[PDB]
Amino acid sequence: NPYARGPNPTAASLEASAGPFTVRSFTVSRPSGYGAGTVYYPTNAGGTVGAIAIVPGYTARQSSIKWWGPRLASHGFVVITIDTNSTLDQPSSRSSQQMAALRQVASLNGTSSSPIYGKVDTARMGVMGWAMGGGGSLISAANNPSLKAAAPQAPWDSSTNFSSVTVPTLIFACENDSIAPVNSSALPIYDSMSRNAKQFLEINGGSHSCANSGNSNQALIGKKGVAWMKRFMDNDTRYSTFACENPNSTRVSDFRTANCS
Repeated sequence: NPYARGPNPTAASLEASAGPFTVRSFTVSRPSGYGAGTVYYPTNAGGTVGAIAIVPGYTARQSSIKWWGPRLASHGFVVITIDTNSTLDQPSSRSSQQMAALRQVASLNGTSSSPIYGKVDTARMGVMGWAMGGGGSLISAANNPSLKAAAPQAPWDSSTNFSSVTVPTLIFACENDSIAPVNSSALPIYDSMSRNAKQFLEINGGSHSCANSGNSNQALIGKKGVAWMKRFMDNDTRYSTFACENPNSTRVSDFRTANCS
């Protein structure tokens, strides 16, 4: 597998705060099409790596989803976390901005003067995000089927029919979400997808911010996010077991998966 990076994983290595690669980061000087961004990247990765763009929810900023930057980058990805043009941007706008962030990562990859010149395989991209940013990630996936993976958290959109999504999609849900309730939001969205590899992981007792920075379930959430991205973005079947497993955990109140391998 030409995309495989790093050593064979274990549950403990995936549950730790960081993976095997050193992470460097920089703030984007001139954001193109979004408000602000921070790029996280691995050093001495052993090859080009995929890129992931992460967008927050309504009223929120990078801080809400920042943990994923070093968490994912340390396992071999270039990650861009963004602030939107406005904190009041809706899901469609968030999707457009998420794609603009991936675009800028691609721009930086091809620009001789950037720190990440030649570090990215621009044909391998992923999308993540929280709440309206989760809805945005799903819209991105629906409109851009070449994306290799999606892993939104506590997603919301005004529509729940995401049957057009063919991208491998993992949905993190928060059991006690009162903003985007699981039964009216995450679950119907999940249930609408009939054409892809998909997964649904619901966090026991979780509020709407249960997958955000500083959360108490980073061991599990981070393991699953990294495993999903590794399996689908890198086609790395060393991660199939972790990507597909139904975790035996009291931290999980519901688990669903389909077409996973």
